[PDB]
Amino acid sequence: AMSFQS
Amino acid sequence: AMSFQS
Amino acid sequence: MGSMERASLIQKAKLAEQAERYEDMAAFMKGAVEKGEELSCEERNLLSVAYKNVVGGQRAAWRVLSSIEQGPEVREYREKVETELQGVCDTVLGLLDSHLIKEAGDAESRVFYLKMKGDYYRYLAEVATKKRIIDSARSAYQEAMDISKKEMPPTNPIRLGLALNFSVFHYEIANSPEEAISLAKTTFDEAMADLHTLSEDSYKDSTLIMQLLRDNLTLWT
Amino acid sequence: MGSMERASLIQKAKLAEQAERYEDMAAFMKGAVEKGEELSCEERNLLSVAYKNVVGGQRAAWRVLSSIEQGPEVREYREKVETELQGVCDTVLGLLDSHLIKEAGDAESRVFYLKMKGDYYRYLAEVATKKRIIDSARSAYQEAMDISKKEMPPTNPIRLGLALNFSVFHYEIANSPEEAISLAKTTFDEAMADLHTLSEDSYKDSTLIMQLLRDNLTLWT
Repeated sequence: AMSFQS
Repeated sequence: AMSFQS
Repeated sequence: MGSMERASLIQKAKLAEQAERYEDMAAFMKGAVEKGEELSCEERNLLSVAYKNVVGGQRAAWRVLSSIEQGPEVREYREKVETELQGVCDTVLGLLDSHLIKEAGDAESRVFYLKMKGDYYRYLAEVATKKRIIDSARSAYQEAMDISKKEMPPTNPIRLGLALNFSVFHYEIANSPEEAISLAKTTFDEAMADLHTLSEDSYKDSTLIMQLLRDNLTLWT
Repeated sequence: MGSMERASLIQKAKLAEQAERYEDMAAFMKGAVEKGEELSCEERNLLSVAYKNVVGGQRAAWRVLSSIEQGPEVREYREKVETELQGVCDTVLGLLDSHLIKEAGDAESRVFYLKMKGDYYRYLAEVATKKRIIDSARSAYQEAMDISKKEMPPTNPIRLGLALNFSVFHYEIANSPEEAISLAKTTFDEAMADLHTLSEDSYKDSTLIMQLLRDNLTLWT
């Protein structure tokens, strides 16, 4: 799962 | 130029 | 970083970013925040990028080690990495609490910092062995979600990145995959419906983040 | 690293390698070397890998910064990076000189360390602004070349990696592209002619390195 790739 | 990729 | 000009810290944080020197970038950004002035949008992004990369390498190392863990060396070294990560999360949390969040009045800064607070508590939660930490993550995300929903369009990149991370928190940390999925889907659907209001550049920015929601949903459903 | 068992330092260096934690890997390997015992083949490789990665990130950062360089911040920050790199090179050189090289009696260990000495002086040379440093690189490589040629088959991986780096030194540092090219070509040709003596696994190991000589030659001719 990808989190925000700020 | 590539050096030794140890 | 006490002796360096704020503007110099910011300039050097950007150079460190170009040089992929993220520990330096983070040290410079911590120096900048500790000048006691609010951060601009761009500075907040620098701060986030710097620590995301530092903690990102620690998280990746910790998971390699944790997995190997499944004599005392493997545990010792995982603890060492884990301790360092936690110290990074504590110093981000420290910066938020002293005093970025309390001086963040605009929805832009406040949601950004609250999201970040939830993130760094979520990183703490990933290695915790813990309910209080998870609750601190949830609470920070929830407060950020409430402001963002009241104060930002559904396509705002930070609103989207907040909802994406909160959905990850739900799935990965809170053991609530249904909540994760409902959130990501609702977030994507409301953003979809607001895209028509955007310029091409904002459209590109939002849809880039919506695709992560969509990729997660594809992973989760 | 004084309080940790040698074997524990080695075990943790391998874990740090898996975790891509190369600064830790290097600190652990420095601890190991500083136990005062000779390093095995595998330990020498760990040492090399650890510092190659540390210094590799510093070199890459330094070049990004140097290029930007072409107020004082860019120069300051390039100096900062440069200073840190030089400190890494000095501590590798320190380890070689205290006391890895002097206790290295076999051709295997001695060429490995002398090559490494030439390498870290070459890294120092890349940022020097310098003839003594270049000469220290040349001299260390030359001594390593003389032993390797006397004591190792032309396909030995370290003999090959030594000649490859010495050729890079010639091209990039000594301003002697002809010497670089002659060396790489002669090295490749003599290795080519010795491949028939090898097992499939040694053949794979050597030809993998010969291809770097060939790629350099293609870049240089």
